[PDB]
Amino acid sequence: PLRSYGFRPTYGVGHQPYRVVVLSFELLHAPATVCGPKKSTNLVKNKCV
Amino acid sequence: GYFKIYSKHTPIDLPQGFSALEPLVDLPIGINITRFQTLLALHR
Ligand SMILES: *[C@@H]1O[C@H](CO)[C@@H](O)[C@H](O)[C@H]1NC(C)=O
Repeated sequence: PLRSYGFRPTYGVGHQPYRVVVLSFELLHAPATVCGPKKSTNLVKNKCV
Repeated sequence: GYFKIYSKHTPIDLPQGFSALEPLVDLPIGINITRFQTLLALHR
């Protein structure tokens, strides 16, 4: 049931080895988890802000 | 779904006094609990 590719450098596009990665999210029941990064903004003083 | 633990280690039947305990962990587990046990270090 198992075969193997080849991949000699002298192949055309459509037969050279491509690397594929996939991300998949799922939010089961957690209150909070890994989120995006936070954009700061310095911090000034003695001013109504 | 949050399992909180407060703790404090104060050096000296229990005595008599007041001491407030501070948060130790914050654990977003989701686990349900209805029973528990303890673990002890035996003499061998
Ligand atoms: C904990 O058990 C109750 C039933 O006693 C159930 O309704 C609830 O969904 C359970 N919580 C979790 C996080 O599985």
